[PDB]
Amino acid sequence: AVKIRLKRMGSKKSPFYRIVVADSRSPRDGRFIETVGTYNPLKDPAEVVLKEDLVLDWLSKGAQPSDTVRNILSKEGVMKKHHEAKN
Amino acid sequence: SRYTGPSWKVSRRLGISLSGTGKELARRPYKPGQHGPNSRGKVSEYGMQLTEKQKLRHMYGMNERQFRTLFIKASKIKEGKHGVNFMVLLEQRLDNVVYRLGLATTRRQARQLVNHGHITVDGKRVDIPSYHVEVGQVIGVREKSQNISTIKEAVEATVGRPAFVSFDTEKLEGSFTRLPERDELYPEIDEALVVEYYNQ
Amino acid sequence: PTINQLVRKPRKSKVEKSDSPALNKGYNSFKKTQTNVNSPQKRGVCTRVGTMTPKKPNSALRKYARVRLSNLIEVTAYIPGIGHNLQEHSVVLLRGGRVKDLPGVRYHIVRGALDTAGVNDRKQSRSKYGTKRPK
Amino acid sequence: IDPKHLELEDRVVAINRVTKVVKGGRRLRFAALVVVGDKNGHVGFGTGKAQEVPEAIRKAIEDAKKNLVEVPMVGSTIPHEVIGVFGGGRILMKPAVEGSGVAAGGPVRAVLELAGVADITSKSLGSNTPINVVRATVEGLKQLKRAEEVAALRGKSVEEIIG
Amino acid sequence: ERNQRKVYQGRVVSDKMDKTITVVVETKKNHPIYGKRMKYSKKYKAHDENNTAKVGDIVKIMETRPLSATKRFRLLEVVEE
Amino acid sequence: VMTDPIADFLTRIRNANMVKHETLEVPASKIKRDIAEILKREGFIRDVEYIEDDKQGVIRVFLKYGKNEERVITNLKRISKPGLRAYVKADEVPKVLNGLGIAIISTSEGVITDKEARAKNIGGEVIAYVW
RNA sequence: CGCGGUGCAUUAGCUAGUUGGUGAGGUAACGGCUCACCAAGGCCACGAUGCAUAGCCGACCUGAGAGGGUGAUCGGCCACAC
RNA sequence: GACGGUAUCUAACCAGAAAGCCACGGCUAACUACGUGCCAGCAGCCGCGGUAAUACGUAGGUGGCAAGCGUUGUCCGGAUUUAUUGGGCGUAAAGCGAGCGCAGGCGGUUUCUUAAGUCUGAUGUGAAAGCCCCCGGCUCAACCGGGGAGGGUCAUUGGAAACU
RNA sequence: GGAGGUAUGACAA
Ligand SMILES: [K+]
Ligand SMILES: [K+]
Ligand SMILES: [Mg+2]
Ligand SMILES: [Mg+2]
Ligand SMILES: [Mg+2]
Ligand SMILES: [Mg+2]
Ligand SMILES: [Mg+2]
Ligand SMILES: [Mg+2]
Repeated sequence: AVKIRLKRMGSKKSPFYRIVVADSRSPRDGRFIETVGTYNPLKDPAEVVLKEDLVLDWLSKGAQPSDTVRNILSKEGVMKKHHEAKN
Repeated sequence: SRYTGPSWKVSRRLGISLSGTGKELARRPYKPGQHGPNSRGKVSEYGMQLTEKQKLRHMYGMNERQFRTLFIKASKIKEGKHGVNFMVLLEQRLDNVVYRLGLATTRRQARQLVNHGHITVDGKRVDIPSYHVEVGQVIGVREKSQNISTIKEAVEATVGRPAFVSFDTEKLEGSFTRLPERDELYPEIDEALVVEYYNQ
Repeated sequence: PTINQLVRKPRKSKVEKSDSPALNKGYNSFKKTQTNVNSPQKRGVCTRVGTMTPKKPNSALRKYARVRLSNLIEVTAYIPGIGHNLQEHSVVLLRGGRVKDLPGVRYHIVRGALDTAGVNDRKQSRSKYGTKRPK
Repeated sequence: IDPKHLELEDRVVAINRVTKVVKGGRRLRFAALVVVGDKNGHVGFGTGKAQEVPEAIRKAIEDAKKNLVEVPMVGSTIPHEVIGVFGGGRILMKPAVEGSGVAAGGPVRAVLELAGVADITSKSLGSNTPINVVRATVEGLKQLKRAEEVAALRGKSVEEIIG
Repeated sequence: ERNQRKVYQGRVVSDKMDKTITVVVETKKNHPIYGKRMKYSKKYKAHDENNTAKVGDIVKIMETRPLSATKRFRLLEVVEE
Repeated sequence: VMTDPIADFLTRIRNANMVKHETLEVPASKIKRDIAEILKREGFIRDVEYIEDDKQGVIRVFLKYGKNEERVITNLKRISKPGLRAYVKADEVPKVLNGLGIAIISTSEGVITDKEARAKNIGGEVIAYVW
């Protein structure tokens, strides 16, 4: 399935993540179509960067995020906008 | 690696007072060894180049690869003169900052203070004598370590400091106030010879 | 040359080659072929140990060993230093390098590796010739 | 063309111990090549011979003073690229950027440091004979030109030429 | 409006075949190292609907699906006998 | 034969310049006329004149010397030999001697200098440098 | 499908479902992909065929650049699973 | 929360437990003594050694690097030593013994035409990572991350046509 | 004045 998930980067014991649009068939780090932001919890809070337009376009086109990405997009208000646009 | 060996031996090979004292040249201004005082023969341009390079890394207690990388990072600059920028980047090392501020008598003493952690930058401990320093920062002795008698002796035995620095004794904090300058550095060195050396 | 000539036949470089072809080859017992492998060192079995007379400006007894390699190429090497524990059938390790005295010796023997004993009472240039420190 | 009223300082390229042969063996002499200049444009070279190093040096200096030439400069650089040939010694010299320093390892480095060219890119293509490489060097520096001279020849203005 | 599939102009060299021909293009690439403007006589097979084209005649051909194993191109014109 | 009359023209100029002759005559063509006019109006030549004769228009040149002795031209060189022809882009336009010489180029606009080409942002065939 | 990237001519000829066509079958689909039938065409000195070698690429090392050499780690395409 | 009671921070203590490798005739920075006596041995090249060895071996001393150093093997460069950039053929290597000519390579002046080559505008793509520039976080650095730049004898369309 | 033709010798140093 087409999905919106996050891939691992940075050194060991100091992680970092890029939100990415990946099929479930591809690897954790491998094929992707588009990057729409990035993430790390290494701050005292979590810290986030996002590309609302493209991520909402993929969600419309049929994407299916993971749980933690759903949490992030909730905090950033994208899931709510997608819901509204479907209403 | 760090050099635990004699100071005067190096200084009197090179034919220069590194400490600016003189007694690393006084009474014996000739290269070490039992072929020291006798008639040295001619010497080559490669020898002169190597000697100039060794002057600097023996001042700053540095390693060849650190020296080379710092040379390359100076080469990456276009806004000035090459070897002068090299010397400035040497000056921006806590080993030399501690010395120029009069907070220690020797660069070895200074490196030991830095690494043992008696010094701060903007209020944060640093055990890294190679730590680069930008113009505007604030070096500061550790407020617990201000009680050691060695540093107080070294600070109250201070001759007039350089022009490119600011410093207070009660606060034991100082900083650079300039790039700093070239001519205010040791003019005994010919940086062009280092340039030709590492142009190879 | 004209450019037409340089297109009809291009510049074909001066072919190069090694000072140690024996090290640049291998052997698999299954297919039994020279496998081309760039190996710095090799193992061998001394098939003879002897002395040779060097070229004219020099005069000496240069100690050599003819050796049977892992790759079944038989090779003449030099026994550097002063003294050796070597005999026929003595396992030995070989490195590259000419011996400018005799022509037919493109190789050297390594000390402190295998059955080759370390040199005895060599204190300077000691890694070379392979003998542990005097404490 | 006059060494008078100039602070010419010298530098020795090489001393080639050179022999003549006689019934009584070998007559060994020293031949020296010296390059002298003022680091303003004016530079020359000289060949000396003698049974003594300093005597041949003196003779070569005194012959170099009598054979000077002036090189143009542009911010411690030459104006344009040039190829100098003199019988087996090809040297190409390019105008380099400022701060890049000299690119040579003697004798060309000596010639150009004495002439006052602080920043240049050079290369010895052919032989390595110091005499002929130095001669090809001065031949190239003679091939070189001045914008004012070329513009006064052509009639066009300086800006009208460089564009 | 939709895309446009590739087209070439060339010359005929053989018409001994039914419903088909061979066509030659004659570009000129520059030799990659030495830079000389070389010839390059690429050629193709074209589907003729009616065996119209004649040998040594200029022609245009557009690509299409494989009509045979060799064929990939479709006749369009006949220009200079 | 004359497989390269442009280079023959350039070399005839060079030869006369080396012997320090004063004038030249050449079986001309329009590209030679263009080059001669460029040299006329760029300062490497004093004067140039035409002659119309039935086989082919002759063109005669009157060379230039700063004195009786000094030369204005030093040497020329064709690059499109033509065995290897030199076409170049507006960025790859050469700069003969950092602007103390001139490269002669033919472009869509016509036969022009590196000045005009590198200004207009065009390129074309290079046919001659002039030191 | 265009174009491109390795050595040998002490390898000059190669192919016969091979080349094309009329039908039929067949595949997710085009077409000799396959069968019959008709014709003898088709490829090549711009290097076919054969022999050897090799996974290709982004990239890596070097170099003034042109270029050379490599294709380990990471990613992409391919191929394989005694 | 496997890592993990690890990172990290605090305090007590000991200079105390923590430096070697290669080279030193020239190319190449670095010199003497003793033994040995074309033997032992050294050697990247030139070459040292035959009773006074700065070249062997040891000792002292010095120099270059430094938790590494040296050596082999491989690649590049220097090597313009396969020269497109960027070489040559009288004597050094090399002009076939000489000619007739298929193919190809090249080709006089010039009008008109085209536009294959060439030049050129715009659009797209050239994934990410990496090189490079500006930023920022790891006690700095390596490293890590963000942003940008560039990269195609690349492709479509649209013009010129001086030159081939 | 100049051009074309008309028996052995050790090795190294
Ligand atoms: K493979
Ligand atoms: K020794
Ligand atoms: Mg190079
Ligand atoms: Mg020396
Ligand atoms: Mg030794
Ligand atoms: Mg002795
Ligand atoms: Mg010959
Ligand atoms: Mg990329």
